[PDB]
Amino acid sequence: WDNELSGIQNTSVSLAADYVYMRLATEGFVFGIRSSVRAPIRLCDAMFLMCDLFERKFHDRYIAPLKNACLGISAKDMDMRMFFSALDSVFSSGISWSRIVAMYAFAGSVALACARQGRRQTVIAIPEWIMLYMRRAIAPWIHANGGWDSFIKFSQDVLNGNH
Ligand SMILES: [Cl-]
Ligand SMILES: [Cl-]
Ligand SMILES: [Cl-]
Repeated sequence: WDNELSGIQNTSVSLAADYVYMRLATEGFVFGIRSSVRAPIRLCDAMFLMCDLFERKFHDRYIAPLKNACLGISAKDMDMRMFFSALDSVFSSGISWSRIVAMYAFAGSVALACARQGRRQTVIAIPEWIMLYMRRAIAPWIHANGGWDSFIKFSQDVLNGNH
């Protein structure tokens, strides 16, 4: 059954795969998992560029809280439970497009840390971590706040206003 929530979920995990492998490539880890861009191109562009902007210009507001939640966990021990707990530590106070960008950016950070430790099977699972995490609260929030199209408009506004 194709319904709007399952559609949002399919888009979220396609996007998570694109973003994780793109982020890895920016540091020279070229996994070659994908044959093509999996999410819609405009959305893939939007998430990659928003994550980059947040890493460069909004790191301590959006990304540091997730990293700090994981302080003292080695890359060898990073797992989906850690990932969920860190995300919970922010989303417990609310959901926003900026916090969703932070979740994807942080998944990239975790992927990079695992790739540097050679934990290949963990890296390739991180897109599923995002998909599974979003089922309980993020996915219905996205549905109620305009779908991924609303993220595109948000991203266009933010990216057009930063230079
Ligand atoms: Cl529907
Ligand atoms: Cl790839
Ligand atoms: Cl809200």
